[PDB]
Amino acid sequence: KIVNIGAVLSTRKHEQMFREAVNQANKRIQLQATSVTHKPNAIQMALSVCEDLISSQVYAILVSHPPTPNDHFTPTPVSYTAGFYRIPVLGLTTRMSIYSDKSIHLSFLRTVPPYSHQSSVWFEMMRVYNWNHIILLVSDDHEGRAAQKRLETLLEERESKKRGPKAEKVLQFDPGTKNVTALLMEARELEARVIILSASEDDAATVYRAAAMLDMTGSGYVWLVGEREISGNALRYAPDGIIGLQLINGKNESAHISDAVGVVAQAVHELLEKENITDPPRGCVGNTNIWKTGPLFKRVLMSSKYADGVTGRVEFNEDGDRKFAQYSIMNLQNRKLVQVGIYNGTHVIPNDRKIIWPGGETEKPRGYQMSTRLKIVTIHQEPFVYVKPTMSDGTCKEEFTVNGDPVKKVICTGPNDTSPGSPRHTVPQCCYGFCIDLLIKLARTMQFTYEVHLVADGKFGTQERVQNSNKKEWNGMMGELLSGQADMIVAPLTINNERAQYIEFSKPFKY
Amino acid sequence: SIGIAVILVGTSDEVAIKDAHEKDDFHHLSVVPRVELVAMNETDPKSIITRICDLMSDRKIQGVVFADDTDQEAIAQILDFISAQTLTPILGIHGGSSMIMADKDESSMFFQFGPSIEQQASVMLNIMEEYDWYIFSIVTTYFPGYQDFVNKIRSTIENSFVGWELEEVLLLDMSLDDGDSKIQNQLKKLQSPIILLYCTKEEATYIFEVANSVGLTGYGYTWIVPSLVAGDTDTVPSEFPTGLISVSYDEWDYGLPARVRDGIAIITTAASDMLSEHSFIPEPKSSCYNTHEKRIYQSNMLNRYLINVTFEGRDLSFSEDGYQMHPKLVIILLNKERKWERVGKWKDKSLQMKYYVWPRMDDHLSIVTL
Amino acid sequence: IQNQLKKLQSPIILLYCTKEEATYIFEVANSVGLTGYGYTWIVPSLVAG
Ligand SMILES: *[C@@H]1O[C@H](CO)[C@@H](O[C@@H]2O[C@H](CO)[C@@H](O)[C@H](O)[C@H]2NC(C)=O)[C@H](O)[C@H]1NC(C)=O
Repeated sequence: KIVNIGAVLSTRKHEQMFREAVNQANKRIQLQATSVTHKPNAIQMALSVCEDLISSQVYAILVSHPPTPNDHFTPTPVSYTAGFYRIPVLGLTTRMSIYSDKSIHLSFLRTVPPYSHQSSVWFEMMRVYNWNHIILLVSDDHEGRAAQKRLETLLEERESKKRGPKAEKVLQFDPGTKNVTALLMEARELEARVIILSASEDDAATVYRAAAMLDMTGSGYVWLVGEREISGNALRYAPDGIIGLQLINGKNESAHISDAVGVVAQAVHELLEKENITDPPRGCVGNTNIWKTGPLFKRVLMSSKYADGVTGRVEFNEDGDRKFAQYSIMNLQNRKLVQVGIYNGTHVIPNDRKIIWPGGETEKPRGYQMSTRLKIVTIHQEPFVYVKPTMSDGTCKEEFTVNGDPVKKVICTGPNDTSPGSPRHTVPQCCYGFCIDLLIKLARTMQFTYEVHLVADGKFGTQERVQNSNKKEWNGMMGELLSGQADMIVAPLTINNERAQYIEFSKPFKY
Repeated sequence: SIGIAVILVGTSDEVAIKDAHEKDDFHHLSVVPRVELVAMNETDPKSIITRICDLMSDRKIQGVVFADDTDQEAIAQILDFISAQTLTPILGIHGGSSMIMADKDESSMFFQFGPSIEQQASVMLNIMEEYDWYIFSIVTTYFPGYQDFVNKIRSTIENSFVGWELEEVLLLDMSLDDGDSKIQNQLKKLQSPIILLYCTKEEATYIFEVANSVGLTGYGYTWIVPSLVAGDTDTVPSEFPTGLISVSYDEWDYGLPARVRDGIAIITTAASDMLSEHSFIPEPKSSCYNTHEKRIYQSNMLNRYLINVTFEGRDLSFSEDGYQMHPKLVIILLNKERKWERVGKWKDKSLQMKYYVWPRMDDHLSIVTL
Repeated sequence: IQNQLKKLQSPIILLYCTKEEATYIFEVANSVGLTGYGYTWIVPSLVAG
């Protein structure tokens, strides 16, 4: 019996290389080869596949990428036409962002790993430099969602079993828009300084221009970027220090073809010892049936089979993705792509070369710098926090106590001079009392500097269903403390059980 | 003349579909009901592709209704790929190839008559709420869609003031006896008289027989499951118990002529609205053999108004993913006779389920009070 | 035995049979899920031998 291994390549040199590779692999039944060039329209190409590529149909088709930067519309129709009959697909170089779904694509095997493994490498690198704070931001809808989900399931599963990295803020924006200064300033207003990004080429150039406008390179902003953003179109406007990654053998199509034909020959030799073989028909028209050999062959291929080739040990995870790839840690050493090291498996290997960081700093920057300007919220309560209008000079009238000591007034900035009929922020109204006096003693003891502003709603806060939406949100002080509008609550706030779920109440000031 | 190609394959449904054109309810004098009831029996990729390309090249087709008889999602994949290629609104409605698929590409947004996993989770929680079953668990597998299911369950479980008691969430893997020991110990530790799962048919049978071997009978454990393990009816294995509650689309009391007339009414109304608010219709480039004709993708998206269509006094809106906003779900339950009959109905966030108090699965006593 | 041991829910169990019947009952109960966490089985010297 003969097994005609179908294929679809873009250049005749690749076809000759595949012919030589299958002739070499025939040394170890018989094997053959069939190749069809890529068409500008995927419909006619799909017809040629259904008519010529699967004219024998007993094989695992392999597909490559065209020089076009699409990389999705060209590999998707072969995968669809092969998964119709549950025929496995081999992928040499593809955008593995969407192709990792077992429901959309039934059977699909790739050679290059997706960016999920790149996020895993990012996490492994973070585990070395003790960076426990990072603000990521994704741009693409699916690719960005997949990268975010991968990073979240990596950081959360490790946190369950020091403090351990917290992704401080996850930002998302449109990959087609250009106004991101709002999100840039929102990220700047945070504490973390280890911004990891995962955008497209044009989006990378736009965010680089935005960061250069905001000057996010003052020797404190560590950058971690992907391979899709180190291209020349974005490297032309890329800042220094932008540590990036790059996979080895990204354009070597012949080596990928050799590895694919080797592993498929190994899979054929392993599966030929089975019992039932449902040979696909010699023609795709009129044959409405499922090949029983397809799923079982894919299962016995992905289970344990592997053939060492140009990339060494090649293990497939449970998604149709080749694992244990090679990542080159590249740093922008003054517009020079120098290899700081290599990555393989789970261990990171640095070449011990001259490694720098953005901003000219030759030392490892810290993860973050804690701010000493934390906002403080306060309520107006009768003997705790007095609220009196300020004098016209700018300060307010200072009085003496019963003994002759100062009264320790603080300049509150809350809207207490207006009514709910016309809410408007008014002039600062100096405030004083028992727990504002407590607040000054805490500030001198731990040497921080604080401002204060009263609440907007007025109530202390509880859980209530919103008027229009479905989710429940807190109110007043609790809402302003949770939603990043206040870092502390210096006011009489009775400790409860419904509030300790999301708040960490210290030891009680007074019973 | 808006070209409407209605393709029916597999079975033979030569019926009064022409009543759609005989209704004469087309107010806008531009959507000509050019129906093409082409039939075929070979549901092959090349066959359907050549058929749709020849039909689009011979006539001026702008909307492709579709129906079938098999249960293969690959037909829906081919349909969505053709929609991406030629950028024309297509309709696969209640034929058995609707088979809702998620994370669709940036194609011409088309919707298929099928409920989303989120809507199924919502209707199952409404079912659990109707009978005061405020305790359950989650037993999912490594099938694409479990993450969305558990995320919807969590988003709906902590956004209300109802005391839902989530016992434990399981993530089983079909690798070796380790998963068997895990599911056995967990189901022995669950002790909750409501169980949910999400996997395929064979995995469902495996899990059910394993649980019955561990002792998951129908006395207290009342299993609930979406329509993923049900599939085509009248093929019930022996592993399924007599207490399984499943939900599914309106497969019984929803006629195929009604489905095709609703689809053609949706298409005509959307085209009418778009051509009345834009006063310009794009050119149906009938190449399907050269990417050079794809340059016509410059006008406003027809889908932006197609997803906002209503007719016959019924809301027929759609989302950007391609699923119904009102799927008109129906509850199904299998008795000891190994037959799936309807129990309740869910439509427009309203549950009209009959059989007031749970056709209960010798200690069950009623009590009179005043 | 499966239904009953699922309904027992008592962290102490006693039995009385021969050696082979004891092994059979123990393997069946472990298949049903009678582990050593809560179920602390007690038995006379008849199954020990
Ligand atoms: C889009 O981005 C530009 C540039 O970042 C923003 O322009 C800025 O304008 C505001 C005025 O509201 C100034 O405070 C900033 O200093 C400007 N930035 C720079 C770099 O000069 C613009 O506001 C953003 N939004 C829109 C809608 O254009």
